[PDB]
Amino acid sequence: MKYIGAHVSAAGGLANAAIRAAEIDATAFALFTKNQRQWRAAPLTTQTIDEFKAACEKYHYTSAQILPADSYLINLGHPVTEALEKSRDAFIDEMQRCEQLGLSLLNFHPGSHLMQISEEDCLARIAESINIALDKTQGVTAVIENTAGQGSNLGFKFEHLAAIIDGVEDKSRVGVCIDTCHAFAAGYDLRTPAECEKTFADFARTVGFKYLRGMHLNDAKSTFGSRVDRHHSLGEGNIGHDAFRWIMQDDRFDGIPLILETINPDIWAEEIAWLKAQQTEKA
DNA sequence: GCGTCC
DNA sequence: CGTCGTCGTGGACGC
DNA sequence: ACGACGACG
Ligand SMILES: [Zn+2]
Ligand SMILES: [Zn+2]
Ligand SMILES: [Zn+2]
Repeated sequence: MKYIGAHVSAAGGLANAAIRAAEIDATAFALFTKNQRQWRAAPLTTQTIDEFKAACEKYHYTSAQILPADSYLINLGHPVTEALEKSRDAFIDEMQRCEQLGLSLLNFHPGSHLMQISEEDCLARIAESINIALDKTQGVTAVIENTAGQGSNLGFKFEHLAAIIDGVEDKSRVGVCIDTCHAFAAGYDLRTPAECEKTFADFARTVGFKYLRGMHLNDAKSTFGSRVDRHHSLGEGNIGHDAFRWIMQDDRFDGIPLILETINPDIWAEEIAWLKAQQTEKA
């Protein structure tokens, strides 16, 4: 089985994310549990928690089908002591909110060295940031997303993801999410079935499918190897529809949230219907 | 400085 | 009753 | 982008 959805808006309350996901016939969803551009939010209450849990129950969304994401502000490998501590406190709060909402996964980007520290030192800071959050919370897996590798951002090579995992004590609560736009912008080709196969064969050797906890299904406005993070609607960008058909027909992507972060929410329901249809169409 | 990032 | 214009919030990054 | 708020007339 495959679970397919989009990163829906949580405007007006978290329960609305489950309602919006049901409106596009999604079998999975992603959301921010608090505002993506702010350091802190009001603590979750019994009401908000119950309303969210009741809507997920009503629309058949178990924790295995939901992939929350953290804010844009957090930098888990920050080279500055004070900014690293602030990012770690916010990340702990993000994980605690997940635990309270009955969620079991949390998607986040590794972090950036800001040209101040080496890539090894940055990756080690990231692994320790994960260790601190896993030591403070329970039942939530830290899902590291790969990146396009803009600026000083890390996570653009599968080796970066494997190096962070190696530094994580509790391997049962660390995982990865592969974003197709990010992989393509980073130089992992997906334009042909042969390319997709090669990209995922390298992923299996370097990281391993035992850690894959989710996917982000995005076409790319940016070009191959551009190191530019610019998504596009499926079939409208530089990757094309073929890679998405290929993913849908490959059983290694079963049982995990497959999330659209495409730029045109007006067509999310068509993207979901097309993705579902690929499981019973020709290769 | 604005838009994207998700 | 709504919905425009605008601001606060505040982080890196492409362009 | 989300929530908030003044001003509509
Ligand atoms: Zn993504
Ligand atoms: Zn992206
Ligand atoms: Zn299958």
